[PDB]
Amino acid sequence: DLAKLGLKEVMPTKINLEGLVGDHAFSMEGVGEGNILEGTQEVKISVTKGAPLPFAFDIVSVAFNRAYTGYPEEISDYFLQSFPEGFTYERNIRYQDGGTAIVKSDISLEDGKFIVNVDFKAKDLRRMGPVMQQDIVGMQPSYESMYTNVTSVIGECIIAFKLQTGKHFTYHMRTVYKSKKPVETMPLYHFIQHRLVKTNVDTASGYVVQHETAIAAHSTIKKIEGSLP
Amino acid sequence: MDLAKLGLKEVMPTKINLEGLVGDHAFSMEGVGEGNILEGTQEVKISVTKGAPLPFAFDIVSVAFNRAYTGYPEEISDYFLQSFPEGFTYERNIRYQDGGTAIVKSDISLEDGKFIVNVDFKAKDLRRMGPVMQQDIVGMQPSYESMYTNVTSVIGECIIAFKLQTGKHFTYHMRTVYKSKKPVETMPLYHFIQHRLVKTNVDTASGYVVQHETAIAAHSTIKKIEGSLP
Amino acid sequence: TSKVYDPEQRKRMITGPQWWARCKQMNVLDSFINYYDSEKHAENAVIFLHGNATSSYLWRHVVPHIEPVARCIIPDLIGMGKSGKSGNGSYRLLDHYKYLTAWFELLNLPKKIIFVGHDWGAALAFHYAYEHQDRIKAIVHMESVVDVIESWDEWPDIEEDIALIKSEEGEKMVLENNFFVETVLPSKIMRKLEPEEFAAYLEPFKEKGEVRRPTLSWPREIPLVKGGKPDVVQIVRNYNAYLRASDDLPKLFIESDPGFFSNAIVEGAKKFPNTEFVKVKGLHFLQEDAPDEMGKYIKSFVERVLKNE
Amino acid sequence: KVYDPEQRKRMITGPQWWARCKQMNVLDSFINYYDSEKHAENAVIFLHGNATSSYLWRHVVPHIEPVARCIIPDLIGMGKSGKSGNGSYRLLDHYKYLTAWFELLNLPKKIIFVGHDWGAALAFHYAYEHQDRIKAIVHMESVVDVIESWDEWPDIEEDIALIKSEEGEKMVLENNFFVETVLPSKIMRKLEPEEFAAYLEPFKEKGEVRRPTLSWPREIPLVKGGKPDVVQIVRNYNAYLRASDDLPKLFIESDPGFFSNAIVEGAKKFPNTEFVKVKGLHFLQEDAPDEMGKYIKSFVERVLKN
Repeated sequence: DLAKLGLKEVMPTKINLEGLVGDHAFSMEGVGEGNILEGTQEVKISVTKGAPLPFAFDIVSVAFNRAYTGYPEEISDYFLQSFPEGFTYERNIRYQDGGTAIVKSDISLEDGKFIVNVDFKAKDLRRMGPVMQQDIVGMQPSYESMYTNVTSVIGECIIAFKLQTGKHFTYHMRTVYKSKKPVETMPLYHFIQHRLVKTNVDTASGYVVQHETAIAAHSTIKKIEGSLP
Repeated sequence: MDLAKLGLKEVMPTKINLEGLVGDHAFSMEGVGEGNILEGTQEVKISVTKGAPLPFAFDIVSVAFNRAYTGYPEEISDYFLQSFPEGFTYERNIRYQDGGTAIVKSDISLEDGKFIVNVDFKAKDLRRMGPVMQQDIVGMQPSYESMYTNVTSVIGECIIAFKLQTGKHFTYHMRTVYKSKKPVETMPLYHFIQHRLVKTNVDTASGYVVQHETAIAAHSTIKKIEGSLP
Repeated sequence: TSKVYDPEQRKRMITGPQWWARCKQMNVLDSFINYYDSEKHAENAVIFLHGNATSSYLWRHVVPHIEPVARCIIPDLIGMGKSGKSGNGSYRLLDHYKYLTAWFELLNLPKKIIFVGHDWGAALAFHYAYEHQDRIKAIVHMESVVDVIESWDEWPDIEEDIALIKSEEGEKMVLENNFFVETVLPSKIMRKLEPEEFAAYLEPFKEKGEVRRPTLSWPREIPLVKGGKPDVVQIVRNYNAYLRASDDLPKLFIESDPGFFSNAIVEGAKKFPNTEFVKVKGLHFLQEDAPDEMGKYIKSFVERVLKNE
Repeated sequence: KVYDPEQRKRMITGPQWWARCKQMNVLDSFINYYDSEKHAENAVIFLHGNATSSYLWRHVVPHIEPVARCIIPDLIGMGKSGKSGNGSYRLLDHYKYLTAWFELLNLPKKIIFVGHDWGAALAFHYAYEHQDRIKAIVHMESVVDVIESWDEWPDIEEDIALIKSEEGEKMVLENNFFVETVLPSKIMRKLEPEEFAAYLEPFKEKGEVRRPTLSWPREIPLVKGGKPDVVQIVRNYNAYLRASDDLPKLFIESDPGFFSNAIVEGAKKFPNTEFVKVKGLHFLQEDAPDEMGKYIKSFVERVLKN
């Protein structure tokens, strides 16, 4: 029962990002909606300070809420159980370039609105890398492994930037999600399949608009009857 | 895929020879098995032939015991089956979530209708209280390997989750570069290979392992919004 | 856990009945204690003390190396091995200590005894060292109960397991499912035990129920300063303090590499003066993985102890 | 490809720039070029590269005018300039029209050159053939030397191979590869609409009019497969610049840039080079125009004081 959590199936959301890439400080904001039972969302991101960006925008795409995840009945939704109070996450990104990024974010609930406040910090970005070169067209779909560690959930992911040369450039992302309150049941090992795309970007607008679909599921390969594990 | 002719039939046998070194423990392993190169299933019996018993968790050498055993649909290019009759090679870098590292260099050739695989496995900086040194690992959970093309090579990248006796999990990041021995006509687009590697014939009899891998290649199942980037 | 056999272990395997046929038994209080005795060279006596889940069988391949140097005595703790059961069915640390001291008094031991302790068997020794400080010549220990546990930072992930054991659940974890015998013991040994070797450990706890109590009562004595048994905690603190002031008493610590508890206890073992350090490759039950190296280390340590008169 | 704008109402539209430019008959065509006229005792000539025009320097040159006369041409077949008589736009054709245009400006005895991309190559060749007439050279994202390997270069090997093939002529002559995609991609900010309109205007129609943007990359001086004559030209002027101990130079590296990482090592074997760097990719003028202009101004001042 969603109403008990203080949530409705369709939730608006506002996000404020404070970021520092290299020695460039910036601040962005996002406005969007989404479906927390089915797992869709669309956010309109604009740069409030630091414009223009001397790097690829898509690095902060994952920084712009796992509440928008379609969890089936046979898998417990750790993020929906985490409300009304909300949940936080600490996220570490290692680009195959060798550069790093840290993303710490708080997701709270205010007047039927997901208030997300996120801090982004990247460094050691390679000069000839796709992030500095801005060769990135967008993100490909991904599979984030989710498992339980005591009272928290851990997701690990390989994100792939598609480049205008057709090549790809990956980064390894590990996120520790922590609910603010305890929850009744922790999930078994599973996956969240993601597809994040840029929808209306073709307009000569000064804002990006991204849409993410995320659906949780177990493996679709049958475990041989009595195998290990 | 037209098996005509990479020198292969649908069901292929395979022998694997691994030379390994964990920290400074030198060991040798031999795998014997068979699989289906069109549906993506394989079963291998792995024996230790030198350096037994092992001071580490055995499961770290499981992904070293052949992407020819992959189920590729018609709408995605099968680089690995295209690589034959000569075969392919791969270089594999593993970074464990606690600190350890591992290099895996393997050569998959084809002789007399069988897959002859020669593997070199080396590990270092494994944490003393880590689940590999403590042998806390029950096995490998299913995984999803992102595959894409890089000119003439194909890069696969995945995370692997060891389930432990705790019920907790321990991950390691695996990046593999697959190089065909000769040029192939079609290099694939970005896709995934879903793996499930399990340990069968549990018994408690034996001092060997029997592992079965199912590998199904596919694109995403989420529909791409029309007009979306990329 | 996929473990492999030692290919050269079958040719010298000592089965359960083979080991038990080499052992004597003596009445101790209202029960009896089965034990092994090498008899010869009774001028010195080195006593091997096994820990939880095991028995004197644990030392079967370690003790030969030391036998030509001193008389070695290896008992089965009360309610464990082929020993007798405890009179009142209780198997706390002091319950073992009672029968252990009464058995000590019936062996014609030298005035200063050498002890080789493993797991809780070390605690016993340590306790007997704190209460009879003039009766101790040298102390050997490994994977031992050294000092109390105030934090889990260096310990294996056993906090939730301990919380389950000290709970009601532990009753069915141990008594009805034989946790330490069928799960902890084989998983904390690098090599795969021969079937007869594991049968030797399973035989004393082959049937379900109350006879498995010593394997459930031992972990519930864990000296956690928060949640542990207060009297056991005070005992451990007492003999830890006494061991810290032991510049006089020779010691040898055999570190298991990577081991189980050794990483979390080797620092505390460093705070014991006059402690030689050696290392062998194994997990918790290091005897089953490096018995001969252990035996030679301990033999030479005993010899060097018995030359500095 | 995303990008976002900056600040708008200091903009110089296309027509605004062109209504300030002059024109002059040169050979069998004409050259369009901006001229600041004042302080004619020195001349700083600004040479744009591929896909661009004199418009590229619009926000750069206001810094250098109070100390010297700055002349900025649209290369032949580009910008508002006329077309080449034979319709060809290789390096030597641009050089022919440019050196003929040089005679009609009543320039000084010594000229300062500010070159970008292929305009830097034009300046370098003119310096090799007129070694005494050069007072100073400022270059950026330049054709510094021949290309022996692709190691530090951006991933453009397959792009260049396609352009040199017959694929280039539907790549650019029909879909305007260098104007519609490369030019916005190599600018850190999002160009205001009329700013991009100014760049697209000369090539807003499909066909041979976009040929100058196809022939420039086919000139790329690779030791393997590159046009042997252009490789000879580049070898010659690179050796000359390596030997030019007395020629003051200024290199404006772009951070992270596009070619700068691959070309600094070579641009650098030239003596008497003052090294500065500004934020941007390839077309660094649209990202750091004022800083670049201040650098060039102080460099020209220091050159004129000694």
